[PDB]
Amino acid sequence: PNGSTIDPDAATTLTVHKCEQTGTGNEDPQAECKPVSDVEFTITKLNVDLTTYDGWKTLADLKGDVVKAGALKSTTVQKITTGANGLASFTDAQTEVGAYLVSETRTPDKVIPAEDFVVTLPMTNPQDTAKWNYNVHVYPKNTLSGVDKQVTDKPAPGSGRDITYTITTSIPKVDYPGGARIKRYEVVDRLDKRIKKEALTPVVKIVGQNEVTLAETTDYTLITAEGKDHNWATIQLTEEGRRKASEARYNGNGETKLQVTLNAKFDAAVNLEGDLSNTAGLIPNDSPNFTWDPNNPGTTTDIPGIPTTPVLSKYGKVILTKTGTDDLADKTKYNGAQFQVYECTKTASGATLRDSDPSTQTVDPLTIGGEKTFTTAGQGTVEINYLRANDYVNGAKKDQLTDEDYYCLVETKAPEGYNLQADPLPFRVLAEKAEKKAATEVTVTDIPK
Ligand SMILES: [Ca+2]
Ligand SMILES: [Ca+2]
Ligand SMILES: [Ca+2]
Ligand SMILES: [Ca+2]
Repeated sequence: PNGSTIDPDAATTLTVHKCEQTGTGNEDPQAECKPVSDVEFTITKLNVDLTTYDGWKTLADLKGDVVKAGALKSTTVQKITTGANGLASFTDAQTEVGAYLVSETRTPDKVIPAEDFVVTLPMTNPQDTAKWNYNVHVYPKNTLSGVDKQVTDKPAPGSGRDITYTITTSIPKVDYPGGARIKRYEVVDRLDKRIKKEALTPVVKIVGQNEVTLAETTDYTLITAEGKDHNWATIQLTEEGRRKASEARYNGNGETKLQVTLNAKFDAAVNLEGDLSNTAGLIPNDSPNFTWDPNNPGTTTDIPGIPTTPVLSKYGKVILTKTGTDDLADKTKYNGAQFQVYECTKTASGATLRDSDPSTQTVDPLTIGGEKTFTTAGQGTVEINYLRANDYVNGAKKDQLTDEDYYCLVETKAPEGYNLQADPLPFRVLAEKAEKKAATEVTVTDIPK
């Protein structure tokens, strides 16, 4: 057959590449693609004859409207489910010369669906416009740009202080002016049981170009529940909240998102040693595979819906040992020394203490586990429980550290027979110790009188 015109009896294939993150028709060997298995694609042949100019003209007239293409659907349908390599490889047995509507028709809960799209077999090869390409490769786009969770714990160096979580989730684009509405939209947070689930004081916004704040009851309701190994908080948009979201996204773009702020609170003496992990998930539609019931998590442990990566806060124990240049074997002589703790900047002359509460003129020490003063006892020791790692803050490792990234002990009362210190004493709590619940061991040496 002639190479320049369409061969009605040509063998064809259609290969859909399903990737976690996201069109020439040619295979693109990298092409960064983390393949996604177990996703079903359905192709439906359209009622256009691509062996005729009129068939191509019908497609052109759609001006890329995929919903209008749906009006051309035949009853000729084929399906394939991706394997480990994320490919849905429709064969020559499954495809013929013509146009197809391609839709992702089964999607594991955690996976973002592809957008529907139309493909032709063959395509004119843009890399060689003298060729008809009968073996088409397509890399579909995600319908949602992402879901993300952040933590702000820079304000919480001492354990038990407030931590803020911010969850930001894509909103599906639906045909708002046509009457289409998101039918279900829930943001679920899997809460560590150390957080007070009854005191989250949520704030919900639609962010992007021009942000708005949504109203509880009117636009959403917060539903919390006890769980097995965690507790649970769901922000569930109401009919009006869903309407606002549907509209905002339609008039906006992919970066028009819901933003949920949760204000996590603790008992002051909370045992935060180690990692405090938080994860959220998005349920973006009313598909029956999302069986989450915000009021009945039952024994669920995995986050429902499309998950964020977890975010961590890391708090460590400090064990302070008090001694002296006299090195007495009777360690009880080093009891009764008192200390307070600050964030500080190490300097050539010691350290500059940072005021823990800038609202007042007095330079205040940190409140750590509800306490400000730590007194040696026993064998001249005291535990300071617990301090957030200096090198892990706001949900990320601080790759580079500076002299600003310190805590300081200040000796506020010397043990009997000893001097106070000349300077504050800088130290760090490192994530490598805190995340393993390993103590940070600091020795303070006193000068005898
Ligand atoms: Ca065929
Ligand atoms: Ca499910
Ligand atoms: Ca000094
Ligand atoms: Ca102050």
